[PDB]
Amino acid sequence: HWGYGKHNGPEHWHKDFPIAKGERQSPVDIDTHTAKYDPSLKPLSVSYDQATSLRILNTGYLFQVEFDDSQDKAVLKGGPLDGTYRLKQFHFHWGSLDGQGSEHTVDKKKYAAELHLVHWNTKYGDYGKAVQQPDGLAVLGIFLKVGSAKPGLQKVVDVLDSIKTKGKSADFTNFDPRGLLPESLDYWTYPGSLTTPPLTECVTWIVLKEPISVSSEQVLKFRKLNFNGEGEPEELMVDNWRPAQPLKNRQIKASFK
Ligand SMILES: Cc1cc(C)nc(Sc2c(F)c(F)c(S(N)(=O)=O)c(F)c2F)n1
Ligand code: NA
Ligand SMILES: [Zn+2]
Repeated sequence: HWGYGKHNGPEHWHKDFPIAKGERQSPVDIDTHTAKYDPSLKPLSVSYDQATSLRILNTGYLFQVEFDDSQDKAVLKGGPLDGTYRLKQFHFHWGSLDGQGSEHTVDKKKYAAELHLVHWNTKYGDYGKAVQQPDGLAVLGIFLKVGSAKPGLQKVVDVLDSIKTKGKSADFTNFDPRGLLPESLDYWTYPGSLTTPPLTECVTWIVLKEPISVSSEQVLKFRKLNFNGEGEPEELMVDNWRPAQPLKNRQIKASFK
């Protein structure tokens, strides 16, 4: 099965998932000089006031925090988006070293980690139908740099020891994802894909320009997770990022400056 190692990592995925070599793959390098300012884009509307977190899960490839998306609670709209996208979950990708870990890059700069807030287009009724559609998902991407602690991240960090291994979950209620947002909602946007198998080309990417700051100690706790299941040889969950893929004809649009 797929993973991040030499044997089953990103350069192998195309054999099971040929769309890996498709025309709208993610992530990409954001060339800030060739991104076009688009004065017709709207400010992002992030309405997370009624978000209902439920659970945190080690999937074997990352960890994710899941939300109750059975009603229009937390939603993303505006920006490049037509209609309303409902928050389903967030997760992170990160490095073995502070110098790497993000999936998107900015002028080839890698960040220590990248947060993905995943939302589905409510015109498609649920997530499983939305992922079959070319405008099914909107993923809000936020870079993490190592510096000051992010207080809003600590509740996540502190629960990771209870989900060390693949398939472990824990109750994770009353978590407010607004605590993970930077001050500015200036962004880049482009059409792309899931960054893990099945690599479906169903994502409108919205990548915030301003990274959030996390402490070295917070990210080191991400690196103590395990890709393996309990009772199996320990493989640290690090470097679970896909590298930049070819932009091909696509244009990246900037909301700013
Ligand atoms: C592959 C898969 C299967 C299922 C059932 N949910 C998901 S949710 C999800 C996910 F885990 C991800 F890593 C991504 S990502 N990196 O943001 O493209 C995603 F969009 C998602 F929508 N992903
Ligand atoms: Na409900
Ligand atoms: Zn992701």
